Amino acid sequence: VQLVQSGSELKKPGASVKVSCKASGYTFTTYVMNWVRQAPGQGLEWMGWINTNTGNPTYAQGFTGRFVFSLDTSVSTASLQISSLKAEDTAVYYCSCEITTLGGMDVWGQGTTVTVSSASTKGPSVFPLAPSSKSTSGGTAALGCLVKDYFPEPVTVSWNSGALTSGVHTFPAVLQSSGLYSLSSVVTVPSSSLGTQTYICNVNHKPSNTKVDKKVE
Amino acid sequence: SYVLTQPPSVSVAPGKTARITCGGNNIGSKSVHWYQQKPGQAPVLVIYYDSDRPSGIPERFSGSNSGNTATLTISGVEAGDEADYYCQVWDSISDHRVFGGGTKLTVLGQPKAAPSVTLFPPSSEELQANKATLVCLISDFYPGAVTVAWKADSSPVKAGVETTTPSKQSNNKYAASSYLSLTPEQWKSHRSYSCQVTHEGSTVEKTVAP
Amino acid sequence: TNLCPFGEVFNATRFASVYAWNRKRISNCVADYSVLYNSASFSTFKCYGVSPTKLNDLCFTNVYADSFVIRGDEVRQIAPGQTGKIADYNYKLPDDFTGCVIAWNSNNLDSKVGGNYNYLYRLFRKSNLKPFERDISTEIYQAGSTPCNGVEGFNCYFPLQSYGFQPTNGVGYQPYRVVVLSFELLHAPATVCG
Ligand SMILES: *[C@@H]1O[C@H](CO)[C@@H](O)[C@H](O)[C@H]1NC(C)=O
Repeated sequence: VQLVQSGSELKKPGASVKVSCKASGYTFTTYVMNWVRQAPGQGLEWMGWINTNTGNPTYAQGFTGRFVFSLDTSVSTASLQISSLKAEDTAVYYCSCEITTLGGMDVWGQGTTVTVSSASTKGPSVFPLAPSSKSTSGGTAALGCLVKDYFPEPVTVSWNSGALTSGVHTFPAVLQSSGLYSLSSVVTVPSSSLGTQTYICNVNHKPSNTKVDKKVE
Repeated sequence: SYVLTQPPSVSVAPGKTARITCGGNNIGSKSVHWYQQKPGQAPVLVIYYDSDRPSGIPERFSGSNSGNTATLTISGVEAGDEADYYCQVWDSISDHRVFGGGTKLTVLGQPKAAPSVTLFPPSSEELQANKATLVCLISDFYPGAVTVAWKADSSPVKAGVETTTPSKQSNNKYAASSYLSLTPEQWKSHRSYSCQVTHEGSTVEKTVAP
Repeated sequence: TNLCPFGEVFNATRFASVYAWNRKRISNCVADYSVLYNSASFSTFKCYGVSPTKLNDLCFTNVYADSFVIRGDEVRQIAPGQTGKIADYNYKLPDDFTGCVIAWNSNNLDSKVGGNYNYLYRLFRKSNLKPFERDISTEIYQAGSTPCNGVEGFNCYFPLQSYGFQPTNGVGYQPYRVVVLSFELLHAPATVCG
């Protein structure tokens, strides 16, 4: 038994999306198909089921009006279509089969992630996080770069073109209320080497093709 | 529709018995089922029919359901058992099935560590761009539950605060960053700003000034 | 002093396959068994080791309501000391069974005109089931000296077949919903009475 779902989707608000769920190993029409939704930072929330025999779909309260369970028995595939996407529709969607309410939800697809953001592709700003006496601790000094305002993921960061990996911490970004991302990247070095040794942070945002090398004084 | 009440987080020592409750209106009358979803993976069934174990689940997993709370009890808690746990019931007449809110099981298999806090004031370059971002980096702490509070002189402010969810580092400890987005006129109208990290009842405050 | 959820087992909209039978565990409730048997809605209501009318005045530590779907021909096999494909490879009652077997015709609910193949039984297995054994393994049955390796063909068959329930089937070839109530003992304290 196998359930394989479609890849990651990105849409603007008001768009439409259709997630498929090809099965293999058993008779598609023997077993009900089920859809479950998991938003960021929440729990599993049952959406409903479509009887793979009669086609009759059941929508729990909260998923009526904009969702469409459909089937394609020819390719042993169920589909989930969403109309007029909302920002709150952003979640990971799973197709799962109940054998019965026994082993209920006993086989699951790998999941299809759906993000609804009104954001457009954008490249980041890189602001220096300079060293001073507020970042000096004993003999170490902390400095870095602020990779502000960018969409979408990801962004690679390196120091001195790779010749500086000791003491480096690149943090996970934040999705800010604007829908753009923003991370920072830091390194600690001996404050003895602030004047002589030079520090440049490498910023690569491949979805927008921004390559920016920033010195920090 | 129906309602299911789980504890959001449960803390257990390595090897001991962890107990997660599943509340509901007379839930011992229905069949409860328990799932285990590791981060980034699909949910997996560990116990169906109140107590019955699927083939492949270790014997350590046993369930219970009576009265108004089901109870998932993990026997020999192992380091790999850290995951979210959901309880699901199927309604006989409604044919709806309902999930719970989830439970993040954390194994206390690492000594308590305090966070290392680094606070950067806004760059003069960002202030020329008519913006300002205070950057507070937290790190090297365990367990991964911290709470951040920003203050102007002695005035707490939640306007403009965006914080990561704690995420583990390469060393089994956690890391988090916090961004207070400000304007140049706010940043300069106060004597100082303070980022304040509270972890396990202890606090580390860093302060910067214009 | 809460009433038992027997309605949730008997009046459940979809039942299970017989090879993958359910065990709703009944605990901590009062059961009016006399409400169930005077229902007169069952073509089979045959207990063993206890009397149906004397059941109200009794207690047990745990009541197990097992429920599945079979044909009417096979209802005879949901009994102690029976042979046959259901009794041997799907659901076996012990020779010291001490509960009730209840059955009623379900051709109205559990049969589709084009054919409803949702329900299943186990047709091939190397040995009989132990009492109250549930076998959900879908492993290709090996009939020859040559192993299968998950590839059907000669001497290598899928262990499970499907009931063919049509409203025009013979009454014996029709679906019958079964509920099996297994009763335990005391020593340990009791939770289910009447
Ligand atoms: C099933 O439903 C009918 C209709 O309400 C009711 O008369 C009957 O008692 C129910 N069966 C059980 C076992 O509760």
